[PDB]
Amino acid sequence: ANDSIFFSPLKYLGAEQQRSIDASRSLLDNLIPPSLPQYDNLAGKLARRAVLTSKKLVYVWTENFANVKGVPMARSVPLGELPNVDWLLKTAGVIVELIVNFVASLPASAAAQFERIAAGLSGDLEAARQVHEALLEEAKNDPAAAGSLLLRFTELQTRVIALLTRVGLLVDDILKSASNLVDGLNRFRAVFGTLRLPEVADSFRDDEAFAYWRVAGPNPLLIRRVDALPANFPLGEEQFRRVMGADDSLLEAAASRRLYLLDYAELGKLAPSGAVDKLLTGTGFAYAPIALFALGKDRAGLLPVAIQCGQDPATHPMFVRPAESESDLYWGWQMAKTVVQVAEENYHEMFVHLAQTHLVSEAFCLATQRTLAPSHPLHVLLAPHFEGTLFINEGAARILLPSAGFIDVMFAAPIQDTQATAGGNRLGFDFYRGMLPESLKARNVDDPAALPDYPYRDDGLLVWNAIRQWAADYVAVYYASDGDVTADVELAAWVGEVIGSGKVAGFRPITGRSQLVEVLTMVIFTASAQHAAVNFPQPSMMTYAPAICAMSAAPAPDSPSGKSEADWLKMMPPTLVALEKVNIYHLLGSVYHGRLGDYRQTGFPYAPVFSDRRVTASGGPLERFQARLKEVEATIRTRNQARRKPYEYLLPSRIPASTNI
Ligand SMILES: CCCCCC/C=C\CCCCCCCCCC(=O)OC[C@H](COP(=O)(O)OCCN)OC(=O)CCC/C=C/CCCCCCCC
Ligand SMILES: [Fe+2]
Repeated sequence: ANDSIFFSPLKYLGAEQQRSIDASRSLLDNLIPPSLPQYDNLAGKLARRAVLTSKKLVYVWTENFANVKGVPMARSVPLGELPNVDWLLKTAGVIVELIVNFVASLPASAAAQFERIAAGLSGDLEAARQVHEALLEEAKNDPAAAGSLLLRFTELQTRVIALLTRVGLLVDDILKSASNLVDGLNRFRAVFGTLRLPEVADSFRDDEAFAYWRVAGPNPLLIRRVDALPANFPLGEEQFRRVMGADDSLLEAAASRRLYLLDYAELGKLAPSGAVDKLLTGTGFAYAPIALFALGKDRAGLLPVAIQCGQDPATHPMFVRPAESESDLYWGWQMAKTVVQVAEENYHEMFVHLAQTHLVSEAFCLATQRTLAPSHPLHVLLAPHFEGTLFINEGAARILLPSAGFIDVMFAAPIQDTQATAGGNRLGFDFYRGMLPESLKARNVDDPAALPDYPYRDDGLLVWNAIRQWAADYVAVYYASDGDVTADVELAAWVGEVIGSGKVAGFRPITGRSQLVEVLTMVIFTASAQHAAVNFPQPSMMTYAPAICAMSAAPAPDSPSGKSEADWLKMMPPTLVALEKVNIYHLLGSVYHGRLGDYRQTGFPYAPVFSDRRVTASGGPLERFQARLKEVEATIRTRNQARRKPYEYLLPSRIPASTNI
């Protein structure tokens, strides 16, 4: 029953209007000069306490989010946290391109079901792009009336959101008929279509290339120096010398800091004990192997020495690097290296990428929005580093993590085991122990003289140190002493929410400036640099199934001797896994939205992030950071000229500011 006078506002307020209201209000609230709560006046203190109260209604913690139980998540994505037009157009462009490529590879009869819908999505996307360009053209022609254009930018966001919703329906329909739509490695090339194969497709079988994944691949975090081999990896002196030459020894290589180990023990349930039979993918296997790598005396390149396909040496024979002439050991070796790569996609995707970047930044985004006022300088600094993070994480949980989803198809373990393991790893990830300088130190991979070719370390420290100086300079503008740090009630509440609801292991009270600098560096590096280094290798290193796959269709090799090409081929996944792998990995590594150090809004009007003149001064803190980034960029390009293969993931021009893909 109605119509009541009190229902008068409700008649015309929609989500679109509310997005426009909020966007215009988000430029107005930026005019407020940033201040620490203790330095704000009474009026300022009251307003910020009222905003934070209303922020807690919108940004709500949950540990019961679908498909990610136990992981602190946002109950829902706020209106203002949906991706801006610029992110949506880029992402829709890649997805439409991929759908068009997939449908073109389908037999005409099977393609007939999707070709008309995909071409309509292509025309509509191009029309939406022409609207964005035309809006940008109007803004340049009349900058005074740019504020009045905001409404037409919101209408385009609604348009691209509706287009991506239609894209979502088409994907569902393609996947609903997935199994029915489905050298020996020809099926692995065929899934690409018009897309060119990555560099790995030609180099993967090479022993040096395989070892190089440990230092310049998507997972550069697990490799460690080994001083004495573990009791569960019984590689003997004679076996070592057979690979390393008659004049080398295990004891001297260990003392001369030349021995490096990959141990996948932490995979737990991501490495099932045996066969895992699934409806869509048949019988799947994944592993927790141990692998030994060594540097020669000259330390030229890292070489694979030995592989054990599991934790128990009693049930897992020792596979040793064979000679060009040892024909009878050739295939067993390719199978053992395939076991490491299977373990690698599981460890990289679920821990290094999913748990350690995405799911960590989820917690810091929520804590920032709930406890640091929009006028707080730490909020101003951190908010660009969380752009699109809540949205992309909700997508991982709802789109990638359900039963019969991409991860259920691509990763061997039962889907519940995958969710619980990825989740468990995130809860266990120590904030302080996970810092680049600390990770290098703990693993004894920090010394360039001991291990020269380690691109992630060298390029990573350049970015890490550039960020710490920026954070040190920024903190210094607002905190004149350690007293200002402890007297900050918002920062204190931010710490309390990170430890408590945030469940970030190792996080502790922030009692001073230096500590606040290290915390900020880790938060910013994790959201930007660390995410870029582990996400952007996905198209060039992970799209081709024979080079890496999170599931194998046959058990680990049972013997180093007597294996054949057919035995190794039996490990290759079914076509559906390869199909999903090429499409998801190209998508995830093709969207570069925002850039580290830019500090401008990534959506119209693209206004500066900082209004404080002390931050934005000529030669000031912000300019110095941007200039240091261009120096780091030039240093890396010089290093890549001398490297065996260019490592380009940590080039600052390729680092987005946030985790948004
Ligand atoms: C895999 C391990 C990664 C782990 C890391 C996870 C990190 C976070 C990444 C999260 C990524 C979230 C995934 C989405 C990223 C795109 C951004 C996005 O949010 O997409 C919006 C639309 C709308 O959504 P809606 O709810 O209406 O309907 C979803 C399905 N019921 O979703 C899609 O287009 C489906 C895209 C699925 C991928 C299709 C691939 C191309 C299709 C080509 C042809 C198909 C060939 C089979
Ligand atoms: Fe990512």
